[PDB]
Amino acid sequence: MKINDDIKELILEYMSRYFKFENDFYKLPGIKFTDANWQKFKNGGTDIEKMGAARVNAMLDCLFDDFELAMIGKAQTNYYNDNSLKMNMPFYTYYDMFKKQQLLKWLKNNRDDVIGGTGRMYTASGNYIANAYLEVALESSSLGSGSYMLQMRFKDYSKGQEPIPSGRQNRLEWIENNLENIR
Amino acid sequence: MKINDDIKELILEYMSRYFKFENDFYKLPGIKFTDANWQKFKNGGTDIEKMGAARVNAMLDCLFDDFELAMIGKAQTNYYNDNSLKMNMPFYTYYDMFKKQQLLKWLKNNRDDVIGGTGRMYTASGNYIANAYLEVALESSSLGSGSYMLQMRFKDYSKGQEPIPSGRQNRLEWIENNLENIR
Amino acid sequence: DLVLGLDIGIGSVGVGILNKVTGEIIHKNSRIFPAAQAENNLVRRTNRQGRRLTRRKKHRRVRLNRLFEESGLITDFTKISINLNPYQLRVKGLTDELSNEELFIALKNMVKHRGISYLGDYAQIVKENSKQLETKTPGQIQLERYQTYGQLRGDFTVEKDGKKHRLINVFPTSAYRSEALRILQTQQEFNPQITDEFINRYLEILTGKRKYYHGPGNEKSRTDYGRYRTSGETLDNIFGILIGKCTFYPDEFRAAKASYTAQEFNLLNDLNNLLSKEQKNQIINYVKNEKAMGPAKLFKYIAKLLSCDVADIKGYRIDKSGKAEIHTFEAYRKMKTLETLDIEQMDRETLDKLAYVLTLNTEREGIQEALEHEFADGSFSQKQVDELVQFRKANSSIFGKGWHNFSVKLMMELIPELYETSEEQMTILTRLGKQKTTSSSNKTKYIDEKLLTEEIYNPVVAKSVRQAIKIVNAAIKEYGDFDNIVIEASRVVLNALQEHFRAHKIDTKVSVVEDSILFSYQVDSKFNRKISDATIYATRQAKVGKDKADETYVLGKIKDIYTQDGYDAFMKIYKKDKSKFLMYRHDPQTFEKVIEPILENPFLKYKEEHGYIRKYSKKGNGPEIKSLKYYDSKLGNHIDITPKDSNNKVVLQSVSPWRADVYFNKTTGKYEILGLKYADLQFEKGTGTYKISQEKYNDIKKKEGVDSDSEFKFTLYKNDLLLVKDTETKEQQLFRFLSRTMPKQKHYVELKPYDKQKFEGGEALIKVLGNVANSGQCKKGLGKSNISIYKVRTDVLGNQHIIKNEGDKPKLDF
DNA sequence: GCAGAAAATGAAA
DNA sequence: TTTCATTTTCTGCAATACTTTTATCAACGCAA
RNA sequence: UUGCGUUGAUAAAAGUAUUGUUUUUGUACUCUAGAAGCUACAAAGAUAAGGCUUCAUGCCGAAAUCAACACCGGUGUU
Repeated sequence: MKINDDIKELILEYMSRYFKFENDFYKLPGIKFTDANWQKFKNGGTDIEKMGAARVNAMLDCLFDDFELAMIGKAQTNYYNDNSLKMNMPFYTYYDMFKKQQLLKWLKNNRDDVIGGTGRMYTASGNYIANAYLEVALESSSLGSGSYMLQMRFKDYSKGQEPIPSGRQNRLEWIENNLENIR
Repeated sequence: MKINDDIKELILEYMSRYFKFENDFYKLPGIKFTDANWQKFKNGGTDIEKMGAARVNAMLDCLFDDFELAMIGKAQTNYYNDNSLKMNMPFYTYYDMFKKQQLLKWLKNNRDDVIGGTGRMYTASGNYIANAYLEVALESSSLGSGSYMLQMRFKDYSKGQEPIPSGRQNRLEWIENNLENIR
Repeated sequence: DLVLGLDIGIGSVGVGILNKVTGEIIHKNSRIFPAAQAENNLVRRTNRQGRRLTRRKKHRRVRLNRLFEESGLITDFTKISINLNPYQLRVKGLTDELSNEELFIALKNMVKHRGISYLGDYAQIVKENSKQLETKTPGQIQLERYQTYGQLRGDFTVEKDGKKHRLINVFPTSAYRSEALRILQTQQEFNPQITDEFINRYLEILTGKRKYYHGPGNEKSRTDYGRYRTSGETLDNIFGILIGKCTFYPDEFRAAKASYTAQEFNLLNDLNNLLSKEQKNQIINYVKNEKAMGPAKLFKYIAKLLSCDVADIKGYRIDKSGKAEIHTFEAYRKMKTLETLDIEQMDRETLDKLAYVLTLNTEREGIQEALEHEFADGSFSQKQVDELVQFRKANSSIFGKGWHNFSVKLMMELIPELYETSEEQMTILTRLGKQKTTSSSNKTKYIDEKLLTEEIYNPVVAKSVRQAIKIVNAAIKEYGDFDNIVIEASRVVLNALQEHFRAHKIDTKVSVVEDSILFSYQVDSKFNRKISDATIYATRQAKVGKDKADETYVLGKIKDIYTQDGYDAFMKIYKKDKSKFLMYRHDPQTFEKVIEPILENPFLKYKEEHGYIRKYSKKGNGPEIKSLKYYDSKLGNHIDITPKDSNNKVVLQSVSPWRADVYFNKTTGKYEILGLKYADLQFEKGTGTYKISQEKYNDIKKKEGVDSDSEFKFTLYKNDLLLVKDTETKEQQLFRFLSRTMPKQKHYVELKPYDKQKFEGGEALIKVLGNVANSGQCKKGLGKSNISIYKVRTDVLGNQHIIKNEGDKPKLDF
């Protein structure tokens, strides 16, 4: 992947997506902004091409999964060609369309291996956020110690007051109904 | 993945692996070193943590595929625990073991889709290097009218003067014979 | 030849060996463990049984949704409004027509609140609630309370002018059954889609509770707490398995007291306590064939048959200072009065099975199922089952007695022997060689603990005895065999140790009557304890005190102002800062209304004089005050359980720690410390294993200030011993770990002493470490320079073993 | 009994 | 002299009303 | 030591009821049909973080077990 202003818009969009308050994401151990520099970064003052490699890569690594980083690379390759997409919509909407259709291919081909779960995210205060996202994975691509090689995250935007059920059957039934609610 | 001195060691090792002369590497459109700064970089003067994000990511993106970048992140996670590994072996050897056992799992589990081919790498003069590596991919996980999502590269260290044969049966037999020759 | 002196206490043992020749003190220590008591198991069982109630309520509304979809009444459960009145709808459906949605709302509200079903001051108010139920439903009662007193739920004391009477919201569930039946019957008169199977299925959802002897589970669920088992066996009654064993055959079940053989055995063992064989047979036939007798007619009959006056009669039982007593049959005679089934001619063993089935089960369903599943090729009649359940419910003081300590096998071996010989049961048992009453388990060198812990007095004495048995095993491992063992229920462990040394032919006399005092503790390493406190808090964003930006504060609430404790709380918050109340920042007119009885007079006196303190309005119609919120403090360490459509953060607080991982790096030369809590682990998402994943562990390693080029030294649990050493003055001290405290401050550790349970504050540690705090808690910073840290593993006797590196990677999979 | 911010203290800037 | 960085201290924490079974200890008597 | 009667103390396990805390929504109270979200009341959701398969009188999660490491119920080491 290569780094430009679209990565800044994508980072800000997913930061607003997963975190309730802004101060959590910008004081994490590895990003470590101040308040004035964060206000300069959000307003387009500082350019994300000549920042530190470690800080930008930590910002990218906290928000995305590693298969999702491979999908960022492939998305950018497919998106900087075929300039009707560059005429039409911004990069994060195209990134969501790409990973959603990857999930549709996963659900179509091999429906026996798709497992899911709740996702807990650590903030900058020492605390975690229980039920921060919905994680989906393939059981057959399973490294030892509970890590998985192929994995994606989603954020559900449903309006009713009822959570996602546990169990394999019930959760995989829930994902197929509310496909256009998960983002 | 996160960026430290081990990534510098990995970049120097794979650059010595794929290119015949060193000058081709740095003068590429996106890295763009001079001679004195390259000599400063190779001797460990400049640290790859506070360099530009675009230059470091272009150096990593030219050498690796995106699935290989995800595998760097997963191998870093498994490697910074278990302190026999950190002391005993430099990073890139453990990364080679990681990608080889991923290849063994690919050949064992799903033997029907592993296809291959030769790999051409562009230098800084406008020319490419024909038959620079051997690329292997999974046929079922290929983006439509696009390059394969799951993909790896290898460089054979065999001593005979005979290239890798064409056809899909014979190449897949060839990979299974010269497993301890590819690195 | 040595002597082991072992002191057993409530929460500690302490031992020492002596030489018996010279007389020197060779070895002494003390083992400390928590005293095992059952206020933790009470909390565990209470929470286990309450989670099932919340589970079953949620499953009731799930089943009602499946019923309304499976019969085609409504289709999408998204458009249903939550702001209709259910009680008005229950009365309106009691008399007029409802549509599908209002019917679903009323029946859902009834299933959420069904009644009690077992039928001091509480029983009086429930009887008063049932008093208004002969012409009214619960719906009319609750609607009358809602329209009159403006308040329905809870229990409240609305003041009537004549007297103050406390109302409550519990009704019997038969009233709910009648209300739902009338509602569904009038709707059946209007709606054709309501069928009668729908009515019966709803009434089984509404009034369906499991029996107390059925337990949890299903035919396919296979739990190990109720009927259906994991061994593939279905038990008719769960308590049946719990019956004890015979006293001489440990594989046969104990016999029921209301059988034929037990009553014969008891009458014959009482008659031989006082006769020929024919006289005993005649007495048995007399008490077996005549009706309405007691002890007096029987003693007159023994006096008449023996031709002797009732005196010089040797031994009979007596209850108290008055009359005597003797075994009659008394259940065979009360079973003889059964009209439907004939009982004079059945068998011996069918009487035993019938007494077993009547002794175990009290409900009619358990009696019915046991009669169908224990009398194969018995082919009973239905009227026999109804008379049997009526007879069981009739006199339950006679069938609900218990279980006679022998079994029917031993009582069939012993009953034809005490016809001829005039001796008792014990002498026949010693004659017959039936003396086998053992719990044998074989080792070859040491003592078994499950052997000795076969008798349950208390958990604390069992805990102390098995700790002492481990002490003795390791002590005679280390110092050879012994000669004398002096220890401190007591005759039980005494008899067990004498039997152990006498079986293994070791002649040893066991009897029940400084600086180098080593200690050894019990390391606590269980990993699923209670994760946090149980009150759910709510947070707001504000600026309180010397603050310049908006920050997240945790709210606190005064539940009742009128009570004395509410006045103490209000006075402390009033004297600290008045602007910490939320009413002071949203409505100051009501707050000067609050300052007025403070200044003139406290709230209890105003409540006696005028009633509840009202909210200020332009008229006298505003609401009243009973509680007040305030800003407690800032937000620190928490678990964020904020709901999906909230807007303020909702948290759980005061989360408890589990273990620490000590690291060291060769760049700056100082030690680094992780902290894991009980809430950091997780049931994993694919298989359900309880472990901590590796990416989350690297997140905690990033957060707790540990560089990734650091070698892993060891792991520390609670009460695990620890050695801290200085590196320029070379003074050392060893401590007990407790926790990793104050998660804002890096590398802070709370330590407990090695010589006592509490520091009590003030004394001096190593010069680098500092002085223990004045209040009593020692929490120091170990992530300094010029220090060294080792682990101390001590065996059960208390010998130190100092370790520097105990593995290659932290243990995260169990 | 103990988690852990609040209030107090100390060493730069 | 404001301000960030380490050491002490002192305040606060979930309840109540029914129903039932099995087992083990005691102590108070009849017997060997 | 074994058995039978009374009555105390304890332990293990099971079935239910009404609250309490908190979130959204509605009606009232306040300020100018809007706002503010205090103070009452009533619905609906959650109630240790979470997880499973068998699709339901569904199930599990706050107790106990304890010095580690190496070699055929024993034996050896830092």
